[PDB]
Amino acid sequence: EVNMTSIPQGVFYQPHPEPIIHTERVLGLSQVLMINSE
Amino acid sequence: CFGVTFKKPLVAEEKTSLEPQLPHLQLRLPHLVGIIAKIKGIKIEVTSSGESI
Ligand SMILES: *[C@@H]1O[C@H](CO)[C@@H](O[C@@H]2O[C@H](CO)[C@@H](O)[C@H](O)[C@H]2NC(C)=O)[C@H](O)[C@H]1NC(C)=O
Ligand SMILES: *[C@@H]1O[C@H](CO)[C@@H](O)[C@H](O)[C@H]1NC(C)=O
Repeated sequence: EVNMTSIPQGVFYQPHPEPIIHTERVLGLSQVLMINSE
Repeated sequence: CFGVTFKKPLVAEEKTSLEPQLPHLQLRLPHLVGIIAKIKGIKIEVTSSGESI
């Protein structure tokens, strides 16, 4: 058997679960880790 | 200024130090050397029987 549903105006909607960020600006930084065993 | 808002630059810490947390087993056999030292000095005393008599 088959299952049916008629789309009214030919427009369908997809889930698309990933977020959308819309960034503002990008920054740059520097840092030192200093691994020590003592 | 105009429509855009300006924010101050952020200062950054120069260095970081890593000190990870370690599990504590809490074993009890270590630091028990005193008991071994006590075992070393048993010092059983036996006096000859018949030398006096
Ligand atoms: C290394 O030894 C020290 C000293 O025995 C341990 O520090 C003790 O840890 C216990 C459990 O947290 C505390 O109740 C004591 O007060 C601590 N004593 C001191 C002097 O700090 C330490 O836990 C040990 N390290 C490991 C990884 O077992
Ligand atoms: C398809 O339709 C039948 C009845 O026509 C129904 O029993 C079945 O559950 C439907 N399947 C779906 C909705 O996936």
